[PDB]
Amino acid sequence: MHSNINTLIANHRAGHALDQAFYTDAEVFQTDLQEIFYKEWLFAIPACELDKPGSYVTHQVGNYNVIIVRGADNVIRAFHNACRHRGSVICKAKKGNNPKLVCPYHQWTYELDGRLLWARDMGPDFEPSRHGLKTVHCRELAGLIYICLADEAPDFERFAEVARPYLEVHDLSNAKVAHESSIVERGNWKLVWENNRECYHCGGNHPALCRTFPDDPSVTGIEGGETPSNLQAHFDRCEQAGMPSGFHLSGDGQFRVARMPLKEGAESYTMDGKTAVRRWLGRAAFADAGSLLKFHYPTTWNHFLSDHSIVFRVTPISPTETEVTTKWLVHKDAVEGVDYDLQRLTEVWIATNDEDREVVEFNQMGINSPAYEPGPYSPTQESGVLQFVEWYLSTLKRNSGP
Amino acid sequence: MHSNINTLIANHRAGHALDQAFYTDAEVFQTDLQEIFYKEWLFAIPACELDKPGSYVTHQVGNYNVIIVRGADNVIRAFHNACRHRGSVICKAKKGNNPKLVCPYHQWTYELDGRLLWARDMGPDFEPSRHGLKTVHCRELAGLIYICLADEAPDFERFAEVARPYLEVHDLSNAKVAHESSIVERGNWKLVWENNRECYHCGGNHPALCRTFPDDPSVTGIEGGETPSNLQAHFDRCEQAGMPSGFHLSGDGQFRVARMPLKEGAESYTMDGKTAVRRWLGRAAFADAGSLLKFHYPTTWNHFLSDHSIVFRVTPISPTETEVTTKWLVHKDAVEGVDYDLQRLTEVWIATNDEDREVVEFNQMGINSPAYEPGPYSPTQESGVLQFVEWYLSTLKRNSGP
Amino acid sequence: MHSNINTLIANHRAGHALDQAFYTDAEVFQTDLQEIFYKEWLFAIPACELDKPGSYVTHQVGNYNVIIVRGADNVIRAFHNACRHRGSVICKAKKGNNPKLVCPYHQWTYELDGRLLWARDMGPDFEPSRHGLKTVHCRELAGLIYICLADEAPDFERFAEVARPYLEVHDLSNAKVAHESSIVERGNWKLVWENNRECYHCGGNHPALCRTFPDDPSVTGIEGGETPSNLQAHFDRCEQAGMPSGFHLSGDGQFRVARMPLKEGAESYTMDGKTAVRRWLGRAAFADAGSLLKFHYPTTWNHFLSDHSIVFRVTPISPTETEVTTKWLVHKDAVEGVDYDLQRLTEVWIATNDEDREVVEFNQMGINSPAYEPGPYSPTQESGVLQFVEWYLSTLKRNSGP
Ligand code: FES
Ligand code: FES
Ligand code: FES
Ligand SMILES: [Cl-]
Ligand SMILES: [Cl-]
Ligand SMILES: [Cl-]
Ligand code: NI
Ligand code: NI
Ligand code: NI
Ligand code: NI
Ligand code: NI
Ligand code: NI
Repeated sequence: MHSNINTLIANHRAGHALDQAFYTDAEVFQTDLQEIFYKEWLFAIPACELDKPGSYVTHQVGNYNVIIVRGADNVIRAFHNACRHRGSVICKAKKGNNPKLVCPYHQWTYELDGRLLWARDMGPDFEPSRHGLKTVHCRELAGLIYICLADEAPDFERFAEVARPYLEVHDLSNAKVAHESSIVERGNWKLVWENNRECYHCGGNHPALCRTFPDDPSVTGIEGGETPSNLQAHFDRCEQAGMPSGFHLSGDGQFRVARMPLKEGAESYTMDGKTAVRRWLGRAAFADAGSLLKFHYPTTWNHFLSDHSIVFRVTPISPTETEVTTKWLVHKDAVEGVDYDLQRLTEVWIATNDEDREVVEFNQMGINSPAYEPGPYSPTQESGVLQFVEWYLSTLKRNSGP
Repeated sequence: MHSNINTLIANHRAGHALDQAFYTDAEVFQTDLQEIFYKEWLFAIPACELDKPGSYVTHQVGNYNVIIVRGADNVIRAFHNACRHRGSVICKAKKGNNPKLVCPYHQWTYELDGRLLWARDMGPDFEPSRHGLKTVHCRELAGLIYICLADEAPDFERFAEVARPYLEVHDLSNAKVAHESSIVERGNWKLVWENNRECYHCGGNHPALCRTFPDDPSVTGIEGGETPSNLQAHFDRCEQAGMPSGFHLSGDGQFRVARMPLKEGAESYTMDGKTAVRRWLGRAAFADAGSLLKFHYPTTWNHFLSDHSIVFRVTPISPTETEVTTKWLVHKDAVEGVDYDLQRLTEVWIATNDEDREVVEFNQMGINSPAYEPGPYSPTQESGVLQFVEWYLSTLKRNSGP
Repeated sequence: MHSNINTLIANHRAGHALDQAFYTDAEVFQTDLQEIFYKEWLFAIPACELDKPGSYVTHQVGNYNVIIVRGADNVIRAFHNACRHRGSVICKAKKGNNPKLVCPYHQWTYELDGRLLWARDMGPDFEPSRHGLKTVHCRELAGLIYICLADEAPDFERFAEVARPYLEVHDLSNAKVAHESSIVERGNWKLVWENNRECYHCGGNHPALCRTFPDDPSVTGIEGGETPSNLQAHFDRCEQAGMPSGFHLSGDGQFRVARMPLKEGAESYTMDGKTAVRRWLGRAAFADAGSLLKFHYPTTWNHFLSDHSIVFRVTPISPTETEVTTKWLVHKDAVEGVDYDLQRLTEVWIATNDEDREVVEFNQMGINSPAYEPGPYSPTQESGVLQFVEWYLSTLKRNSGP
């Protein structure tokens, strides 16, 4: 199926959803890994997860597995989780703390910067300098760790310069992960995004979220117009109080920040609309700060509120499988059972994620039929989906080309 | 493996079973879907399952999923279970009742004839007339629903004209499904058929069925001879009493009807040989009416008795997986616990199906070996298998050709 | 991936581990089956498992399944487990006893030499002489059964002549299987071997085994040197007492025998180092006889002790899956609960196998990464791994070539 990616891209019907092969074909999926996930910057973890020198996590991206580890100098570095002897995984656990990286097979021992310090009985010609752990590009942006698997990484600095002032409001280096949830959705990674970038399905599918989150297309979507005055008043209210808020969509479509108002009265994504956490994460001047929306394709969407923040990570597994990992961030000194209640903090987005998963899964299932033919996106209700698809096709064409 | 279907077909050894690739190869399986299951008429359901206007079922055939739904005008129609917006499955459940077909993703709402009645905020250029549900051919034959996935369906009327008078004896529009059983057999769909079209394995494998069902090859098989006089006397007894019974095999081999006698004394497929249901389904003049045998390749075999009927449906899943769905039909006013007992009604064919599944599964497992070489079919004991294989190869060659 | 096996082999970096494709690629795995497992001699079972005329086992090798059966004349024969009618498996069970081989589908009945004795109603032209069970080459070597799936088997006699005198010490025709364990390791079959042919990982991974088994590289490995004097003294002690012991590695690298000393004091692979069984299997002159090490690629490694013996069998399942079957052999008259205790006899190698499985599985997982690059084998600690890889590449090149 599809001949080649060039022909598939050239056949796309403007304003419509993607040809079936984009969502089902095994070769297109490998192209998506090679041209997108193995070339672009990827959101990995909040930095607060690496709490001490020697702290690490491991992270699977396609066929890669990456160790992300905080050094004795407190700098976070990334490496391929693959011993230079016979290839074994070095860190078997998803998280831990170790003063060295020690391969469990034959004990080759690496410094937390990747250098091989000891390898037993390798004989007179062995060169430890040629057998250090292979490196992965790693950046820290206002308390969030990004990685890149390519030999040569694209620019990070345009993104960082735009996003840093919005993100600094939330003091994320002093957060902790109050809760993590990882779900596997039986849909193509692109269907997860298309679903995330519209609220056309909200009225019919999200009771708990719709108590606080407007299904206004100017909030979620990408509109060409002058800013609606309710949005602008919120931007000005927040900026007068020292919280960067104005809408910014990058020129190439990869990322967007905007601090959008919630529904009348609402402070946070909770059943009652009130803040979940009594000790707030960051410097929000008032409880009804709305939500700082941030996306950065292909891996992350996020909501940063007055009291807590929620960071999301998308990792493709197969043409019809995608992991979504959600983390709720609260102030590091906020105590469960005193300053917040775990169920109250998490229930809205746990329910919302499952609802999104359901619609994505039945969308994929219908797309599997040879009868599927892509229809048109709603110009007003799915402007964000059109924008995502344009980012994807344009990026695929550029990264594939010369 | 096999180069192409033309070469595989051209290499078939007359009178022998099929080359391994026919039963194992992934490309041959896709050819079977494309040339047979996606082109021919397929038995779906008894009409009695759609009990009211708005009633529907869904049905998977290969990668297709079909909604079969009874309209407000009582006409049963079929559609692809795929929304014209972004492709979602519309009906998630295997069965239900709805006055409209409403997509659960963004609520596009279709009439029970497939027309798009409402789609929210699709903008000034949207044409609802171009976004109706895609249709599937659908026919009702004496209370049985058949479908066809091809753009242009083959003739149905020769089949219907032959079969209708035999089928009308059983008054199937006034039946109900007393019981349904669906099993996945770990064999190629062709092995399920080859097994169904012989009773060479009966003596060794079916104790409960052999109490009532003769393993005479003139009953199950396809013999060139003049009709054995015990069979002819039954045909005449039944026809004198107004029940069409005489043997008919279609010219192209696709279908066969004949009302065959059961063993001495037996009325029905029960452990004691007596009718299972006190209130009979249809107009049988006497209890020992034998069984109306009907096959129609590639999807259905059936047994219609004096008291009840059993209809079977074969749907391929993978090269080594096949679903067999069995439904026991009784008169709609027959009450479980009064007019019949569920265990008594169903036990013989539940056991027989499991026995068939076992032999099919160990046949497939042996065929998987590179040592497998097709042997000869018994000319007398497997005349029906030879006939099935000839239908399959001839149909594959015709549908593939110009 | 890899273009073809010739190019992959030609690109191997001397002294290093194999390119990723050798351990992951589906086509290379099929080449390994076709060129190695379907051409060479394979260890199947100890003969003592077939205790009586009519006794059989079945054995899966890739897509083949083999019946190994003891005849009424006490000769063990092998056949393809595939009926000559429609291909069914004949023997569904892993083991049993039958005076004839009777197909369960339609009862074709074969003699224990494979000849078709009866097939019902096959008509006047049927030739039973042309429908006997297809044969598999089968040899018995001092109580151990080997098979070969090729039309023409390679020489067995050089192997047999070398190994017989070492093996006869252990009187294996008078053993019984005290215990069997089969585990599926989530690694390529070559990783199982590479792991087996070194003790570089021993210090870090095998507490129970290291109580008795030296991690000396001259014991496990393949060294060019003059024999270390502790090894030679053991060879001479054992040979003076009539037990063949001296090191022999075949010219082509396929097999090796040597009776190696265990650690100070140790008699057997037990937690306390003492013999597990009071009634010894074979003629060992003293309890501290060391272990007769035997490998024969691609299927078997073994340890034969004074008191009991352990025989191991490697069967590939998929590119990343390998079955390891371990059998503990004791004297046929040794009684569990009197002459030995099952836990004491088996615990060391059950634990050791699981430990090996763990390291093999995490080695495979790391190798799956596109970042994997083969490193160098330890010249002194992994001489046996270098030797195995050389046997594999040389055999693959010879069997593939003209
Ligand atoms: S594979 Fe890591 S030390 Fe050997
Ligand atoms: S996919 Fe059906 S309404 Fe959107
Ligand atoms: S398949 Fe063995 S007797 Fe028919
Ligand atoms: Cl969102
Ligand atoms: Cl039948
Ligand atoms: Cl060993
Ligand atoms: Ni949603
Ligand atoms: Ni259109
Ligand atoms: Ni049967
Ligand atoms: Ni023949
Ligand atoms: Ni080991
Ligand atoms: Ni090197």
